[PDB]
Amino acid sequence: KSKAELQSEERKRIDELIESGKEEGMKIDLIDGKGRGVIATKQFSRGDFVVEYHGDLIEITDAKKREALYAQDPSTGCYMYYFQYLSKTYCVDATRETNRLGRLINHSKCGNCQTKLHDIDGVPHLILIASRDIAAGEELLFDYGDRSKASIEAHPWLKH
Amino acid sequence: KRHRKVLR
Ligand SMILES: Nc1ncnc2c1ncn2[C@@H]1O[C@H](CSCC[C@H](N)C(=O)O)[C@@H](O)[C@H]1O
Repeated sequence: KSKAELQSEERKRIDELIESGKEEGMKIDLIDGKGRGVIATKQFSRGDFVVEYHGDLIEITDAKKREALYAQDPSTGCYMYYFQYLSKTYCVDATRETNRLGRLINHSKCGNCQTKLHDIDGVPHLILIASRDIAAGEELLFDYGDRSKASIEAHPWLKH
Repeated sequence: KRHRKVLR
């Protein structure tokens, strides 16, 4: 196959997983020191779709509004995932408890998943792709990407 | 007291 053909096939596969919201090959566990985490129940291969980071897709005005509210309730955790798309700031706000798994994945700078922006007809999605083969039984991890001094002072596990 | 997630 050509590069265009393989890319076209990958896009179709990914669009369809985003539609179904199918989250196979994963389960929730408790991981010492982290809270809940998500562990693989099957081997994933490098390059595979793992899960969408699924939540409320919002723009900056609402994101800033919600941040100001969440900061007032300390039982609210940190589930807002910011990105740029078409010169604008977007956020997948996964603060609300749902059954979706992406929002439960913990942080490592040396993890096994990589977040990508995947556009379907001008709607952006954040998806996690396996950055290496992932063993059955191992925790899914990705780099949260907040390196700010203010964050790491308060959340030193961000440093690694 | 809150951190974010940011795409890089
Ligand atoms: N490497 C890590 N070490 C310690 N805590 C972590 C971590 N990665 C994520 N966390 C925790 O997970 C939060 C992000 S939400 C991820 C799911 C969460 N563990 C839960 O039980 O709901 C962080 O703010 C922090 O509390």
